[PDB]
Amino acid sequence: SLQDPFLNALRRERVPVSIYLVNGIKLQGQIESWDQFVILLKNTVSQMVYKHAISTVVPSRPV
Amino acid sequence: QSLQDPFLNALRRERVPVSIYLVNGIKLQGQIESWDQFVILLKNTVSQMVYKHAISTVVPSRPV
Amino acid sequence: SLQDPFLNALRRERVPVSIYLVNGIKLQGQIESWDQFVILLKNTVSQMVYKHAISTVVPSRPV
Amino acid sequence: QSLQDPFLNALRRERVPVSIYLVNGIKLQGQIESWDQFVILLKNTVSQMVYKHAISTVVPSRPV
Amino acid sequence: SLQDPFLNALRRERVPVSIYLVNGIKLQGQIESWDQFVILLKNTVSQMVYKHAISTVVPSRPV
Amino acid sequence: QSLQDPFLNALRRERVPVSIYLVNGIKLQGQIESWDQFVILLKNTVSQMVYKHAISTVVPSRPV
Repeated sequence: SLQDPFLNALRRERVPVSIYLVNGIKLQGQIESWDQFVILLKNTVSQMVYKHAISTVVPSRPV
Repeated sequence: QSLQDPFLNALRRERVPVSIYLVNGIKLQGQIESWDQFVILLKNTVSQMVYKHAISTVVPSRPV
Repeated sequence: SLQDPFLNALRRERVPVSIYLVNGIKLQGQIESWDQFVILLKNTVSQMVYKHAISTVVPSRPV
Repeated sequence: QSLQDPFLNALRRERVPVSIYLVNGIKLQGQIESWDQFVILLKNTVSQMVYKHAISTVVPSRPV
Repeated sequence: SLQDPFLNALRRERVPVSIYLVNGIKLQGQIESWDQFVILLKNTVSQMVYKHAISTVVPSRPV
Repeated sequence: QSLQDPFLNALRRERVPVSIYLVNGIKLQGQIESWDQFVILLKNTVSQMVYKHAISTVVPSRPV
């Protein structure tokens, strides 16, 4: 509900994000796509991140 | 839900800053922007999207 | 089902509790209120604790 | 559910003490008081309410 | 869906398994039984392992 | 689901090896055998059953 427009705003302007995982690890890249359960984060290769493993998605700059 | 919603709404309405402690121990701080069943948007320079499943406690900086 | 009467017993007698989180952290206070997903723990300020982050709720004394 | 319920019931019925290991590695020990879909009540001086989501394993001190 | 036949294959041949938990801990034994939420792992005593706490179930040898 | 399924299927179909990073930080590596709503079967000597709830990220060794 809030997830969709939040992630869409980031994707359409190709705003880089930091995705902090529940274990502290920080991933970085651009939101390429997503569904109910995963976010596809783009960089060199596209990695599929499970939302359940994410603590916070942080834009690098205001959107 | 029936306690979570009025609790968050009261903090947001009076712009009371909060500390959001995550399951990994990291403390986030900011203003409550909005929330749904799954996430809380926490703002200050940017609005970051915090998954509720990753939060342990939400602590106001002062009583409601 | 068991949660409600367990938490209500603690609340009505204002019995102090320790809430141990899944990361080891111990919170302390009195059960002020709760719903399906959170417990409001009272002390100096009221903090909202997600049940999913709790490992065990331990009364300080028999109820 | 169909295995969890008879397993816990057998331990409780014969008052077999258990060790409940939590996801964080802490070991709780006691007697099974009762349980529902979400929690197990573990007793000895007090009854503590243990969320199942936080438990990794329940280990009897002896075979059923 | 995949869980059932995977676990049944291990059980019927009594193939020993290692069950790695989400905290890193490695349990070992034989799959005795399971339901929707737990796996009963047999060894000296039978211990009930919650699936939500498991990261991976690894056969000791090909099945 | 609608992104997860085509993503995993593409990797499996071309036999592209993956690294599966778990929430605890352990890295598993192998070939995707199959998956359902709850688990991914990861193969090489044995097929191991990996619970999705325990995975943080699935990373291909090369673009799809």
